[PDB]
Amino acid sequence: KLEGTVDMLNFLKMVNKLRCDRRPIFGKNLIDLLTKDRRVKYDKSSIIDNELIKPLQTRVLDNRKIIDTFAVLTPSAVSLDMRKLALGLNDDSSVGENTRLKVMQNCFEVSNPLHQLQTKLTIAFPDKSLLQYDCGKLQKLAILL
Amino acid sequence: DFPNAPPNLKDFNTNLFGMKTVFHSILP
Amino acid sequence: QAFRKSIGIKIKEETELIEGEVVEIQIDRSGHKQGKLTIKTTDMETIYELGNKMIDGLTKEKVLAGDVISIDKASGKITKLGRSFARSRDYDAMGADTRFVQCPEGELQKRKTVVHTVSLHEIDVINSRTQGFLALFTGDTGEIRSEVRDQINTKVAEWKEEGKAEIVPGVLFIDEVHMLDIECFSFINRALEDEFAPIVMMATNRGVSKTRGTNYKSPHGLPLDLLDRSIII
Amino acid sequence: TRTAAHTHIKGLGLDESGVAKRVEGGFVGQIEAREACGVIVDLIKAKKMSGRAILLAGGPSTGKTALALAISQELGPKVPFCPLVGSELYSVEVKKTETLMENFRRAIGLRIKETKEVYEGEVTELTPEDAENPLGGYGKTISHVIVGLKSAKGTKTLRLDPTIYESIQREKVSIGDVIYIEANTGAVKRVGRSDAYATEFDLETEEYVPLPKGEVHKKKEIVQDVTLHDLDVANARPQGGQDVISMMGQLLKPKKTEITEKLRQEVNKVVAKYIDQGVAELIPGVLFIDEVNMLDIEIFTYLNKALESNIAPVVVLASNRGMTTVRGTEDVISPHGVPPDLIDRLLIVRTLPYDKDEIRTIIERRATVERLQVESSALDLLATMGTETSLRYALQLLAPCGILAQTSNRKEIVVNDVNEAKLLFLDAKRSTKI
Amino acid sequence: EGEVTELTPEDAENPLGGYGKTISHVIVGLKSAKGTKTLRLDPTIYESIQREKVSIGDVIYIEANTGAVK
Ligand SMILES: Nc1ncnc2c1ncn2[C@@H]1O[C@H](COP(=O)(O)OP(=O)(O)O)[C@@H](O)[C@H]1O
Ligand SMILES: [Mg+2]
Repeated sequence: KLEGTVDMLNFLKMVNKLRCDRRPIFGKNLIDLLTKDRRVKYDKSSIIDNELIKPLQTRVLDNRKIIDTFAVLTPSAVSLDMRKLALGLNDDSSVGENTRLKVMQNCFEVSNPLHQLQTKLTIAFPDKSLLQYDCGKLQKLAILL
Repeated sequence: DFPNAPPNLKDFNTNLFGMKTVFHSILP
Repeated sequence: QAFRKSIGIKIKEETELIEGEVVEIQIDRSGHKQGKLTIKTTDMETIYELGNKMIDGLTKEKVLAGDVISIDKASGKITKLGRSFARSRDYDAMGADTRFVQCPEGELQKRKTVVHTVSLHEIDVINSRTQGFLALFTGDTGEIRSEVRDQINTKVAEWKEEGKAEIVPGVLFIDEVHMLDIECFSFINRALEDEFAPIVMMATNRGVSKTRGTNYKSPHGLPLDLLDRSIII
Repeated sequence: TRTAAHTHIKGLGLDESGVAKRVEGGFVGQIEAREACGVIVDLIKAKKMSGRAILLAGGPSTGKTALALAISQELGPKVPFCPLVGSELYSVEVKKTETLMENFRRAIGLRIKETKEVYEGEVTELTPEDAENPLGGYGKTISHVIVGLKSAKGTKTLRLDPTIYESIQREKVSIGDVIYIEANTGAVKRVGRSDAYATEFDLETEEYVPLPKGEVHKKKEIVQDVTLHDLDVANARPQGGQDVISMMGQLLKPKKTEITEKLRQEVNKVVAKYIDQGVAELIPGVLFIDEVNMLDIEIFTYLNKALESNIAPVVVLASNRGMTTVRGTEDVISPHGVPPDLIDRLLIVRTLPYDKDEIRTIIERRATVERLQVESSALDLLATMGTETSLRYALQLLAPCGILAQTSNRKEIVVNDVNEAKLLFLDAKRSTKI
Repeated sequence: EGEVTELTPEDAENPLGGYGKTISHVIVGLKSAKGTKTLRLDPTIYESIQREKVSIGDVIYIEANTGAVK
């Protein structure tokens, strides 16, 4: 028993030494120091830049009408299993079960603003204008009225 | 409150603005 | 990128830390919670009172007794350095996170400043994207925006004016300069003249040969404008 | 402590309603070029024209680049100056035209002057004042929330729009915090615990900031300078966060992209709107493209089109070449490196060579810049060599002469050190001889 | 490495000892061709066991070098 515990203590010593030898090339403190935004605060931040600068997300959000109006085409052919097979999230993939479930949960919780484009390009659902347009006679009636 | 009743005064001011041990540890 | 690699920036960072082995933690919670904490070193012991945010950080780090931890009094961040040797016997197999370290010596609160040597190219890569420090090894950094480089020059000047950063210029050695093109030389003509340009040494073996990218022969394969600003050994 | 090739160029050195002094601002001679640069600088400051091109044409070392630097300094750092080399246009990620357009729009600048009224204080009183309900209902109503603020040599108590309650809730201000509150916006931010309560607890993660100085009500005018290229990059880039767009942006390295004309027109439109609102001012700026010979014929043709753009800066070009074929052409031998089509749209200015006295004056001023002392005979020998091989050759040989003099524990340069440097370092001509 | 025979997670001797679940060491029994051994494991190793979805009778494999459970 004493010989076994001596060997165990030696192995633990070596493992601890190897674990404490880990060092970074650049510390995260160094990363922050070289990345810190000088002394700029919100006290002197320009408010006008919130309207002058509009990211891609707010541009997608604000232009809803054009996206709704002009997204017309739909894919000619699709295969549903490729959606999950491409990412390796299928039940018989090489990705681990726990990691796969974690990725699925993160995807479920994440928010995407481009959903409207997806749903418009998925099914070419006609809108309430077609009842004006589907019947030429209704068109003539509209103009005459 | 819905039956046109005022709320508690301290609760009113708190909503306008917005002892025992639980964990002890020592090395043996 | 090669030119900026030849200039180094020696930047000083001042760090204030408290490190020691936590002896006892007692937390009382109803209202907000209050508690007292004791941290000892090899030659000191002190009882501290903990605020709500400090207690929240302690809980979110899941610190226990006998652990050596470091707290930055500026931000309150809590880092678990490791465990004491006395707790090593308690298990047969150890997790990756566990570490055995000795108890720090001296005063509980210490001030330390550290000097860092970082090249200008490294600073630009770090400050360009959100994960540039990986590109510092991968090399897939891309063409950094010029406005970024100007801002970095301004920042380095600001640090030097405040006296917290020092410039250590170096030597750029180009082997077989005749393998460059005429466009590269034309860029070098102006680029040699920047205030942050390093000292460039150039070694060539070809004599009167034809410059790459041109249709004429040259005394050493380099345009006369560049030789004008070059002394030949 | 550094000594770059142009540190002596402090300006063009002109006088009001006059001409260039013989020696001033580090320049010596080249009076005509300095006067032309001065009138060009005045035109740029006028800020009423677009697409004006000047070409600094002259032999090597003739002060072309020094003249561009002089123009930049005369306009000052407040005017956005965008130096660029003609070789820089040839990217690998995008076409040359994209790079040229990005630089063109980078040279134009915008200045925003905004004044804001702000109260900023540690928090003391916080008491809502009850008022009668217009709708009755026996409920408890408030018509203002009251806040008291303390500042060095200042304190006031404010009655605020009840809507502040929601801001105070979101910010979760507590008594004894230092807070920022905007006089017209109703917005609040907290930034601090006052240093006065840093002693109440031995440990606390939050940062305690010093209490604000001055009267609590402070009016500040903030001036910021931006460029159109910066605005386009900011608008063409995702915001950056936890959304999936930012995730795929993190995955794929951000390369340069051809910013579409729609985005540029949108940026121009919003800039025009905010300028009409009266908050912003436009600064054209100067784009200097050194070694204009390096540009290809396609780049020249896009310059031909881009100079006609309704919004463009003043482009300064330099060329040290004579009659050479324009790049991208096979048999077009044209003056300088500029193709004839672009020559029709630009203005040429000459830069004369230098005389012996001019070389001597330049050498002595440069030595003054390098914090060196030189004897008269050594100065004469240095000027003779500069007229013998090259001016820049002598200006570079200056420094090793200083080092050699320092090795002899001497604070002055002597002819022996000059000859020692001459023997050590060969010139271009002597190396060509070998 | 071996076949799991027992898995009896233990909590701290005092509820105030830890946070939340307050799960202490876990005891695992492994069987091999040459005998059996009862091991005392860190709660991190227990978390690895939970991640790998190990039940009684499953052959497992623990690396003391890193704390990785297969
Ligand atoms: N008129 C002048 N006054 C002062 N220094 C000059 C002048 N002309 C040239 N120089 C010197 O020579 C260099 C400028 O050369 P440059 O303008 O680049 O000519 P080129 O473009 O023909 O090479 C600078 O380093 C400067 O020290
Ligand atoms: Mg030049």
